[PDB]
Amino acid sequence: TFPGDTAVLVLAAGPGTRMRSDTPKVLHTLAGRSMLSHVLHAIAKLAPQRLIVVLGHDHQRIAPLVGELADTLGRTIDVALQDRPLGTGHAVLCGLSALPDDYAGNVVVTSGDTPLLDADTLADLIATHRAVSAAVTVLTTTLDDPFGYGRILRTQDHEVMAIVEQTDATPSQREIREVNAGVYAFDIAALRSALSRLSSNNAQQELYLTDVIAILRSDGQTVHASHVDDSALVAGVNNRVQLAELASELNRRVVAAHQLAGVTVVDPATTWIDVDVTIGRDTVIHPGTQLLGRTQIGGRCVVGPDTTLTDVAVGDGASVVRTHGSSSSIGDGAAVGPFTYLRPGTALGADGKLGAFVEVKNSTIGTGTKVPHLTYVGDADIGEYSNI
Amino acid sequence: TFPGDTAVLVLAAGPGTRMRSDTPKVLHTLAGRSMLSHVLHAIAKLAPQRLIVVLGHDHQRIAPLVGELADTLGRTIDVALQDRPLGTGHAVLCGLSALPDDYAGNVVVTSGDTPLLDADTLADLIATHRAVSAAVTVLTTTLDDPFGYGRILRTQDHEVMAIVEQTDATPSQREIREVNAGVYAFDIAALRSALSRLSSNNAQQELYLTDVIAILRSDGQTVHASHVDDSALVAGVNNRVQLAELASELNRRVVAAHQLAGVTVVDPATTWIDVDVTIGRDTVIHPGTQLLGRTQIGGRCVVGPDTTLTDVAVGDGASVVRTHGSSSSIGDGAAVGPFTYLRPGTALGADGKLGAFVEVKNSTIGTGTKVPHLTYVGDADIGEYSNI
Amino acid sequence: TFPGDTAVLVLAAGPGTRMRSDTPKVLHTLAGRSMLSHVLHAIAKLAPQRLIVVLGHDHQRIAPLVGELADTLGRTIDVALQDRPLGTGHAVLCGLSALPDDYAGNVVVTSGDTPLLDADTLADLIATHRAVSAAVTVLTTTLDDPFGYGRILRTQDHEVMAIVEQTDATPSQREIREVNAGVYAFDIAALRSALSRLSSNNAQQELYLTDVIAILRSDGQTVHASHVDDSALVAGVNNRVQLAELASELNRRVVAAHQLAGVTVVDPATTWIDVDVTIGRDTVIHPGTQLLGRTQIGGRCVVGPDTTLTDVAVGDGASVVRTHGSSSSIGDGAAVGPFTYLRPGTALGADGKLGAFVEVKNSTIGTGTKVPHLTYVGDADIGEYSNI
Ligand SMILES: CC(=O)N[C@H]1[C@@H](OP(=O)(O)O)O[C@H](CO)[C@@H](O)[C@@H]1O
Ligand SMILES: CC(=O)N[C@H]1[C@@H](OP(=O)(O)O)O[C@H](CO)[C@@H](O)[C@@H]1O
Ligand SMILES: CC(=O)N[C@H]1[C@@H](OP(=O)(O)O)O[C@H](CO)[C@@H](O)[C@@H]1O
Repeated sequence: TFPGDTAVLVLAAGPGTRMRSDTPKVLHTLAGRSMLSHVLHAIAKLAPQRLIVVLGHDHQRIAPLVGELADTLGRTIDVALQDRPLGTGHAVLCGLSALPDDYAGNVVVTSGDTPLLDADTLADLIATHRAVSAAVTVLTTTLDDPFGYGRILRTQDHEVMAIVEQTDATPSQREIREVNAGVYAFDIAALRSALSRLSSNNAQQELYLTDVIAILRSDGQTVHASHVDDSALVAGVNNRVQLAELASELNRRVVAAHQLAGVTVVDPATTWIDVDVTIGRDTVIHPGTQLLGRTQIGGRCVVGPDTTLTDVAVGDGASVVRTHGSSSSIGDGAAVGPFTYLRPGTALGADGKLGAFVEVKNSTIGTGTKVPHLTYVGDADIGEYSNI
Repeated sequence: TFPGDTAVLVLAAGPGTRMRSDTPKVLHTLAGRSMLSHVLHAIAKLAPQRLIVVLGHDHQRIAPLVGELADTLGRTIDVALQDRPLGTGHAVLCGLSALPDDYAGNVVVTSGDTPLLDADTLADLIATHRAVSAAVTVLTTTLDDPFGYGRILRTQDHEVMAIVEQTDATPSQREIREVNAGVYAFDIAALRSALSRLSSNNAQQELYLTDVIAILRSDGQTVHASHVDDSALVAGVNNRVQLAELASELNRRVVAAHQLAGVTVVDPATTWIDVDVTIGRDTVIHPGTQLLGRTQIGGRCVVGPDTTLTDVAVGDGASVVRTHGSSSSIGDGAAVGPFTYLRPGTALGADGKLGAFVEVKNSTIGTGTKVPHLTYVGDADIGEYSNI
Repeated sequence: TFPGDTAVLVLAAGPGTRMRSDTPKVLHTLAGRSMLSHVLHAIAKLAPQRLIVVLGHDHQRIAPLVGELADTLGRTIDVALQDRPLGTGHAVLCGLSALPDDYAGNVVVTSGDTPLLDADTLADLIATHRAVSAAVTVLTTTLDDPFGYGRILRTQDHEVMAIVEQTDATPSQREIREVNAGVYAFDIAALRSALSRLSSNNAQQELYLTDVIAILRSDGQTVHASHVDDSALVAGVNNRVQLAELASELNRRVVAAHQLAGVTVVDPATTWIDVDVTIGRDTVIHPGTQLLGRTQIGGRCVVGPDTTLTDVAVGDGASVVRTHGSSSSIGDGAAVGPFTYLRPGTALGADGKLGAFVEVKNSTIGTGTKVPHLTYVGDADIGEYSNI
């Protein structure tokens, strides 16, 4: 977590055009959270002294949610509005408009569309920054395909010189594969000063935040880039292709953590587990399964195949097979499926049975009660050990 | 599209033994089209002056379909029959039997089993061929595993010498990884001449089309090979293993195009979209979904998970979840699924509901009509805003 | 298969802690067999003169099954019990306690958690061992990630010196990527002698079997390591992450063999086929399908999508779509699904139909009998060509 007097700016003002969506980019959803929700969670964990989200384009619709999140995380989150889209640098300049004019602390600039960004990466950033006592630290990474991203230019001694954006690069600089991750740490005084000197001269007619690296190099200040090996943690999201690739890479990591904690997952590539889901030891998840939202599964269960559960509580030793359910509970040792539909409000007691072609809506089903097949049970209370 | 006086021969005469199937190889199906259908579509788009499909082995069963396709593409397609399987070169010689004896135009020889072959690749071929004013241009590619394919031999100056087939290669030439793609462009006069000189001497006792590259090299004519980086576009299909790998690579590209045009696809690896399918902006497709045939999905929909739709029209803002349907329409704002079965003839109006364990056959269901669960509706007309 | 007087020790005494499971590691299940079942099958095929499984930790629960397997494979399998977990070397020393004190034959030491280990790999091992007339042969492999495994140390002439375990390695030796596979072949006399000299001095305070390679090198005896290119065949299983990766790699190979023998499998990554399953020519398996246990599918069938069948017999030309069934038979030309549930005891004759939302339990359904939708048929006999 964070030394000491630290302020983090989350930049979320972009137009998000390439998503091709009426829903603002950062609100696009991923393993149970919006990209923005992930990024604010990761950041809050470190507990900066300040947390500033720069909203732009769609602030109207994003703002409410930041405050919604601000409460959840029991912490204050500031919102700065960038008026004109006059570039990422201007965005930072807007961010700063929300700290006192003489905040002495370090500044960490990150983005709203890097949902994989984690605690360690961020920490390491400050550790390096303070250690090498840098005026700026920028996180980089090496990609197989560097299109869209800005390129890190280095002389022979591996020393940083400047960052040149996709649009502005020569065709030879496009062959460069080391990219700007868009996560920074700044000496605050050394930042303000550098932003004052940015020109919109070339070539998206804009004020580039990247331009700062070359300015400060010329200033005579110490300019460190820190290479992040695991690109995933630092990858951005501009289109729905990247959104899916990252949804995939995060899922893989969520499943792995469950596997390493005692859950058999027969097919990780087709088992989808949202971030809040809990699962007990020696549970088996068969292929084609989504466990979404607040779903908790106990130990020694069998879930799947083809099972989707949103906000479902599942006891120990239950079996939930080919079921589509939500906002329900399933008791210890209960048997549900195949081809069962649990609508919200279904509470099925321990060792209850819900068989094939059974739909339950808003019903309490007592301990040991069987509903064997082809039945709708809606808005009803059923006693224990009965038979429907 | 095609300069100018151009004739393309599609070779589809092979025995297709390794498919191990009673259905001829090129008729094997892939994202809604037979390999042959893909290849004739790609080719027709460029509009050669002539289009000749060389049929052999199974011509009896393939021919009808070429003429079926010939109509669809509003264009004439010629069929040459190769009698004996006396080699790929003989096949070309058969192809030519369908042009006038003095056709002056260039000849493009491609194959029936390269379903990924696209417009640009083909164009580039002629552009290179005419530019370097070649007697022959052959397309190559580099593979991780070059088994089965023929090897490109090059001296130190990267200059082509000959092509040596899987069977005939030394074991050291098998270490070579650059392969013959089996797509060519020829100077017509320089082709005829070279084929006359082919011998069946070694080692599948046959007349190899590949043999031409070495002959023309000796002739003193200009022999260019053009390396294709994206192997996929140029990969062939000899067994069902390759068929699936290519079905996969094409799917990935179909999904990506949808993603980049505003469709959220949660899991591309398990979402299958045939080539004709249309999908509207901000639709979400959940995992385990096949959209097959002429299926069109509007905007702001939710399809999936576990949904298969063949030739289904789906309005804007409909939800189609765990449904198996075909030859049906689903109205704007309609709710179908989970566990719903739409047989051909189902027409469900705007804001209609078809609930769990409901099967509809050949029925009109009017606007706002609910069928909540566990019901068969067959051969019926139901009024608007009614309740079943 | 095996020369001549050969004895194989299968080591299965580990604590298996990293599985994090109440079920002993080697009993963890994989494509229809426990890891131990796979390994004993592969080994029995070669027909060693002796077969010794060293049980430790959980012998109580594993032993019965070895004898269960011993019968199936019509062959005797010996069980040696290792008392204290005093290391892998001690385990071997325990293994030997079950051969006569003067068994002259070669000894092959393999592990219980390498379920992919095949016939050829094993053969090649002895072929090399006898050919180079080695005192020990160890199988190695190169990994992208060598964590957990023991490292092969080689001087400049590629000659083996010693094997250093994960725990005991310097941080520079951890950069080494060539790993000990834990499959060996020994000259028996040269083994006994070397084990006598093992010390528990460093650093898991234990008797390492690996230590033998360095001892025998010093002895002056001939020490060969044989690199296995296909790591999969030789990969071990310590956690559920590896279990799934291997379940995946084996599946891929099972599907490929079916594809190459005439079965169309649209999506191999999401089609799961246990090892005993048979499938006929020109069958098509659609995505999301599991064929488990003793399931046999005839030719020209259609299975899937979303179909799970455990121990189901399926005739020629049947269609089994969106079905969840087990211990049942489905006749030639029969139509089952979508959303059909076959419980054990279901026998559906040729050209029978079981339609949507139909569950069958323990019933005989005669030739040409239809059960069109939304029906339970339990414990019943139905005549031919009838209608339910
Ligand atoms: C001018 C600027 O700040 N460009 C950054 C920024 O790109 P945008 O395309 O403006 O989002 O973030 C990228 C990381 O996702 C990084 O590659 C790039 O250099
Ligand atoms: C004699 C001949 O023309 N061989 C060609 C041809 O192989 P066949 O195995 O005959 O289909 O097409 C291949 C491309 O799929 C290419 O590798 C090869 O060189
Ligand atoms: C002391 C010893 O025998 N270690 C072996 C053995 O490891 P364990 O972690 O003890 O299972 O098997 C491994 C192969 O899975 C191999 O890498 C290693 O060198």
